[PDB]
Amino acid sequence: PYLNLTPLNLIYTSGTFAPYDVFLEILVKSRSNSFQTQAGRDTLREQLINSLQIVANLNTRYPLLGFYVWVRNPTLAPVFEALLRATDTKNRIIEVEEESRPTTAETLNATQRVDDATVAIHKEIDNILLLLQGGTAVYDRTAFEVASGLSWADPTTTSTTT
Amino acid sequence: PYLNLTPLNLIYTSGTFAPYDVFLEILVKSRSNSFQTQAGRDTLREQLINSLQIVANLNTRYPLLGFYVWVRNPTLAPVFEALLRATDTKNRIIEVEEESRPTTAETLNATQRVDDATVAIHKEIDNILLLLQGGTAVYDRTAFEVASGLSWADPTTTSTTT
Amino acid sequence: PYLNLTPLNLIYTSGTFAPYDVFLEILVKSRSNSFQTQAGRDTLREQLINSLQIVANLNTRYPLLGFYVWVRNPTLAPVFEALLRATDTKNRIIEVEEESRPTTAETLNATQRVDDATVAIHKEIDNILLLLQGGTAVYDRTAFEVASGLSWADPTTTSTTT
Amino acid sequence: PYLNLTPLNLIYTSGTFAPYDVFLEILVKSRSNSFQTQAGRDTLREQLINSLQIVANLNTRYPLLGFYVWVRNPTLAPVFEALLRATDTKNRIIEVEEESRPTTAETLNATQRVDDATVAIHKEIDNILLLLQGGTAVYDRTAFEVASGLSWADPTTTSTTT
Amino acid sequence: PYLNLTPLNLIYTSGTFAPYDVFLEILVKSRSNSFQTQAGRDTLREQLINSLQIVANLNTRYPLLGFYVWVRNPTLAPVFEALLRATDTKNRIIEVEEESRPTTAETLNATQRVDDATVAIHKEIDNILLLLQGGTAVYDRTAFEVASGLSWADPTTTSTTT
Amino acid sequence: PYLNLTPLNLIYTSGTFAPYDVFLEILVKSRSNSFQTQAGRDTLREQLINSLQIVANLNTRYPLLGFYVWVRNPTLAPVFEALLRATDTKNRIIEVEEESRPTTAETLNATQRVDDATVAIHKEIDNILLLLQGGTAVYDRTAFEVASGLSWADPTTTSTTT
Amino acid sequence: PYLNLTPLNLIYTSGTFAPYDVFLEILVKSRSNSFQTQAGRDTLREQLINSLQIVANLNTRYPLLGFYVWVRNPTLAPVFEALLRATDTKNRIIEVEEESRPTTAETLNATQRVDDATVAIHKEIDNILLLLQGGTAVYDRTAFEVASGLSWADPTTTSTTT
Amino acid sequence: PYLNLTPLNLIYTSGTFAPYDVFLEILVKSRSNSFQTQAGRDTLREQLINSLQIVANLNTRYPLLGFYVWVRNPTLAPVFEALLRATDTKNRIIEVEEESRPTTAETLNATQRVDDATVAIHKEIDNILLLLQGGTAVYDRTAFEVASGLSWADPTTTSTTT
Amino acid sequence: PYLNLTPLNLIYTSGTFAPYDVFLEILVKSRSNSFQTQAGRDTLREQLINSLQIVANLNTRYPLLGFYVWVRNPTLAPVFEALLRATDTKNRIIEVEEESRPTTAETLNATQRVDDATVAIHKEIDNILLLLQGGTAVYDRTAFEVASGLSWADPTTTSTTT
Amino acid sequence: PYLNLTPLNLIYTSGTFAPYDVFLEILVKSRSNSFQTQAGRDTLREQLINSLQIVANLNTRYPLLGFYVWVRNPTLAPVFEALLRATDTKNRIIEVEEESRPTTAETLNATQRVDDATVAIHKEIDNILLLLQGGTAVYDRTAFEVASGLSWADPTTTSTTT
Repeated sequence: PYLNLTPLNLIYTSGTFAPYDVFLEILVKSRSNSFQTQAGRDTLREQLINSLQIVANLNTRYPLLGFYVWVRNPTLAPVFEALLRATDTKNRIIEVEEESRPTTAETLNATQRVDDATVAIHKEIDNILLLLQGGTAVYDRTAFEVASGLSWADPTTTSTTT
Repeated sequence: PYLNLTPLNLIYTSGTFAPYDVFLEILVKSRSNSFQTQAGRDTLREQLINSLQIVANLNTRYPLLGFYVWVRNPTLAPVFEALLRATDTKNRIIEVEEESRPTTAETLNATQRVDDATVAIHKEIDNILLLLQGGTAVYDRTAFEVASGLSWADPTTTSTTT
Repeated sequence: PYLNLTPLNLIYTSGTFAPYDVFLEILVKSRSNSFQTQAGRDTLREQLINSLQIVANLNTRYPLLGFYVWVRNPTLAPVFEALLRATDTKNRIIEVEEESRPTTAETLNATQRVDDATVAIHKEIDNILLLLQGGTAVYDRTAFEVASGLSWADPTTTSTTT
Repeated sequence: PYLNLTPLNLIYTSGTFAPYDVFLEILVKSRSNSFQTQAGRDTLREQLINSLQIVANLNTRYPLLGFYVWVRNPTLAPVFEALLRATDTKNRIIEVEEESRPTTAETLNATQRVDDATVAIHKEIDNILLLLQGGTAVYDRTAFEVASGLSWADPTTTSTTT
Repeated sequence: PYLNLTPLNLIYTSGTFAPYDVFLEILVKSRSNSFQTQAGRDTLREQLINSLQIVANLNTRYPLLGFYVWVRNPTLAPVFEALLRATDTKNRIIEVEEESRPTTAETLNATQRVDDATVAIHKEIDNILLLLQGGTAVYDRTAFEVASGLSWADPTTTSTTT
Repeated sequence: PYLNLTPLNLIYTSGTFAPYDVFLEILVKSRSNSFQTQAGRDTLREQLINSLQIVANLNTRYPLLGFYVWVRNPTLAPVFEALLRATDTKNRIIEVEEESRPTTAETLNATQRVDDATVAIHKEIDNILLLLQGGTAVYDRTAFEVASGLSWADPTTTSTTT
Repeated sequence: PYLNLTPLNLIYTSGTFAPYDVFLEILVKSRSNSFQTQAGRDTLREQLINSLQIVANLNTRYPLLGFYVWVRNPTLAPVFEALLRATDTKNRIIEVEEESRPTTAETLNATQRVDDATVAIHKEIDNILLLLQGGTAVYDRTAFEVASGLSWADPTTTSTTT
Repeated sequence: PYLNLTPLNLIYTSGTFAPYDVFLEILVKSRSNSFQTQAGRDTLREQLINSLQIVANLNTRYPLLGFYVWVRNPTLAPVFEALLRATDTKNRIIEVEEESRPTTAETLNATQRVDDATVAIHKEIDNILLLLQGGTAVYDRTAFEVASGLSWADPTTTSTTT
Repeated sequence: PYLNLTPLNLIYTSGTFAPYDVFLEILVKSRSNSFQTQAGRDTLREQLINSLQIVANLNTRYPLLGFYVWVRNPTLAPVFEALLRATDTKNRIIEVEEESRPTTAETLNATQRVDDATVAIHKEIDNILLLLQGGTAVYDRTAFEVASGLSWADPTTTSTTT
Repeated sequence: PYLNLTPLNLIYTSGTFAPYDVFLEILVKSRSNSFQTQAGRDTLREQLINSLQIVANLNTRYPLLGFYVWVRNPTLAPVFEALLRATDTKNRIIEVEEESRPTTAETLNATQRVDDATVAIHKEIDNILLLLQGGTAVYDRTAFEVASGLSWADPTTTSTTT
């Protein structure tokens, strides 16, 4: 039984991980569009939140030839956790009708701040395309149990050593 | 009978606790959306208030291999108790109709302050994603009775020691 | 006699459960239509309320090889309980006749708010298609009695152990 | 003779109670419809007022293995007593005929306020689906006589102890 | 008996799959029309929902030389699940008669927003024509049991190895 | 004596069933006409209500090689039970005579709403042609007693095992 | 002598009951027609009022292997008691003659409200087809005397125990 | 005995098939007329519903050199099943007499919507003339048992191999 | 047996191809008209979608002296896939009658945007008339198996070498 | 088996590559238009994102006579990754109608900033037309395994040396 130590373990054991090449290219070919559109920005999330879940938990273990990426991270974490938040604030206001209510930027929102939050998607992609472009967080399995400390139990020595 | 001492105990015995991995990921995959929408912000609460209830009370006890998180907390408490409040003030005003009443931000609310309270959800998630990313409040059971002081009664020594 | 403990048990014992793969696909192939139509939105309910009933009660028990889903839930509950409510508010007004009363959106309702509540069906489907896309609430049987605490009675040890 | 003490007792002895699982699911499978319709909202009442009557009175008593729910309650009461009132104000005006009088929302009521009172049914269901989702008011019998104080009379000690 | 592991398996075992070349061309030769028409947009669904069903379940298995596509997916899922929703909101209003009620876009809907939702069909087709244009989700069989983890049972070693 | 358990059994034992291929094609070759005509819509019912009766009751049993369809169903039920109702509301008004009273849609009904209820027959046929196009409700016999739970009595072990 | 206790008993002892499978299918194969017609709606009543009479009274008792349904009910009652009333208000006006008086919906009733009360029959059938589709009110006999409390008299212990 | 497997088989075994070249040309030389006329549109059905029946069932098999077309289909199905419905809604109103009641489109139907449903026949013919113009659904026999999975029984190996 | 490799092959093997000189001139002599007309724009599609189908599949191969064009393409693809979409959005509104409803561009659509989408047909023709005017995607056969990688099987060396 | 070393390799093995002459000329003959138009700028992406995918992965290798370009690059990367982002921010605002809402640059956006983002497409093309005009990133195959370090496995020495 791979284990979950003490006050430090009940973190990086859970959704601090999941894949590798997913978001990687899913950061280059995700720019194959636009971020503005309730399509681009918004829909992003899950293509990447469909990639960070309870893998390598206690009643199981971390991957032989199954190295992977990490979330909760001093390199990554504040970039991961950062992007998410600027690809979803770019309005909901389309004062349209039969004749679009012309007053969007004639007396209402801070309109241009859309033009500001337009890019924060385009952006955080390469900060992490790069931080991650150099082996950060990532590791085989041997380094999981290690860079977290969580000790695996069960003497599988005869036909499956430990 | 696990007990509830004196003027100090009738606190951390009740809803100062409940789970672990719930809100954790329920803080990462909760950002898998938007917070703006009466959906995102509002609905949040209970997904996390459905996780802080009368567990480990007097006429019962605190978990063998059942460690967990804590609310009333000098790290957590003022972040826990803080988030809740900024994911629910972002209006109720949709002066719409057949032609939306155009005057939302043409003479009425402080409109932009929505854009201010937009984020306080996105936000308090990582303050606690982090404070909690390092074993705070959390503990096995042995540390509950301890970090609260509440003494358990009943000599289960023969077949269930204490 | 599987049992129903004390003030905590008379909840998750009753309609906090029922199936698995039902609504799952009944969330993908339910979008095989439209939600607008008094057909789509409305009729939905029961296809999913015909899936959450007094199973695993006191005078009975929870399933050997019969794992299943859960309702009252900090992940699920506020999404389950949420969808239901936006697939049934999209009018009743069809001011028609021999010549349709033209005044639907010429002086009457907030018409566009139909266009707003149009989607809340399409929507809540994937929040839970996802929350549920990762094993939440769900469990074999061993975890029911557990994640609720309700202790089963009757020493079936000889030919049906416990 | 179970009794009814003094100025405090002539309350929680009467219709402050009745069942358990009734309204519970009768809150989930009651949303299996719509609340708008003079059907949904209105008809609700009794399905739940057919569940709060003179049980456990003076010339009788409160249930051995017969625990149940409570009305007059600092958790429940103002939610119980609250719902009832917003599932019955959504008009009576259907200015119809052979040609519907088109003027419903062209010069008459506050029409949209129907759209406001539409939901207060959908709503109060989960506030109490939840408050009640955690053992509130509820209790075996031993706790009735207690959390009210009403002392039971008659020494049934030989074959029915007290 | 191919199996369905634990809280993670009761997902990608069911309608997370079905075919390959179906929708592929059914995305190019589906544009051989128009999407506007209650024909185009609407009828689409099933031509593609008639392609994602309980294949490779527990009491059966996943295809020898039978590789195929996948739904619940961090690349695909939020594009799959996305398209469906914008090919079905483009009205129901054809205020016609003997003389068409001229007021469609003279005082009523947000008319142009049809012109907005006109294209979301044309659209999501290539996002996935592309994401899928490069081997995503897809896999032989060997990779199913793998990229899900679900372990197959039954020693068919003599004449059907495993 | 196949049996009828307790408060749950006195349902799916009775007219929750009957055949298979009946309505199936009786849904494709039933469209071999028109639904409008007091012929089409109306006459439908029984061709399908002549297919859902007390089969597999208590004092009898459910079919060896006799698998079949089901009514009361979270997939089917609200589609089955749904169709029936829109193939029978399309008037009774044929203000005809020697000279047809011309005023049908000149000052009377909501005429066009016939044109609305014209199709609800054509319609619900494929929702269930499809839901049912993938093995739903249906099952051999072994799964009846199961997916309902109703336990069969009588040890026919010698020459007819159980 | 089965008995009829005190102010509570002179209710559920009388026509709060009668059968089971009657109306059940008599709700599915009752839709095998139309509800509009002075036939459908009206004639309904008794097919179901010929199923709720003085059975299980005082000078008699409630059924050994004779479980059955119930009327006065917080689930059922307000649905039972509800249907009855909307299958009988759909006119009496057939201003016909040799030439039908054309003025039915040219200056007279609220004509369309027939089209409104057309369906309330079709309707209340499934609310109760469902509430009842899950064992509500229903019970063997043991639960009658119980869920009402009415105590049976007469020591039939030798050859007919009690 | 060719067989009919389990919950998946009792579909594509029955009227999901029948011929080839029938409707094909019966789609080109069917346009050799007009669709408007109660002749054209209406009479169509059976010329094509006289081509989709219980062929290749269980107690029989699927054609050696007898390849053919298919109905229930993600390409075809929603086009097949689609056409049928728009070649039969184009009225029944011919307010004629000795002098035709002139009021057809002077105050009555939505007249032009006939001109709309005029073409839906002309139409769906080529969508499927094309989808089908490229080998879809169709197959020899070897591919039936396959693309459905239904396993044939009976070792005809000596003089009729399998 | 020409083959279909692994996750990369199940793309460019299918409708990524078909002809050469078809659309080429079918781009010059297709401008021999007008694009505006429900004729020009709309009808285009298939003249070119009747030119991109399952040719060179697995159980077959790619053309000796049979070179041809390609769809899924970094030059072509986003131009191919692009044109299709702007030759089909130019209305459906011809508010005509006996006197054309004059209000087309007097209060309704964005009329001029027709004049905008008028040309997108005329247009995308030369982008690809040109990209394609220089040998792009195109290739003999030797380059298919190559620029895709899909390896052909079967040693036809004696009388048909490989 | 060409390999994927350790924390450094799980980068330049994946979409850090694909072609050569593609974008090259696809940078000169891409300027054969305009960049402004939702055509030019937007559609660009994929013509170049249809050129950077999982080629030379682990379970495969890098090209004999198959040299090619690279993305993740200190020359290229921040130019590649840069262009993409300025060919997609140039509005969505065409406040047009029957009379174009004249207020585009009369009180609304920062209009001229379109004129600023007009060119960033025209631009980044030559920075990389040049950086790339001199052999950067590019290399045969021998230099891939090298300038990344990823060691290839499998002694193909006899008939395919290594």
